[PDB]
Amino acid sequence: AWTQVLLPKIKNVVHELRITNQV
Amino acid sequence: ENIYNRLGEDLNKWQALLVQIRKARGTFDNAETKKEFGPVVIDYGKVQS
Repeated sequence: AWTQVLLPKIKNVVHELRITNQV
Repeated sequence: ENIYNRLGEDLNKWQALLVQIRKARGTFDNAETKKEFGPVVIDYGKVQS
């Protein structure tokens, strides 16, 4: 059930794109 | 031109202020948009870009 949920409570993972010293 | 004349032929040409400028990138160029302090919030929103 967890696997098909990936594809059962799942935490939402989030990550960002930023820029620094122009990179 | 004033800077170039003032620091004519430094360590090589400047080599010094080009180091402290990167530190002067502080208070700046960060994900933070407004500096808080106590109940006074100073927001540098219009200038950040």
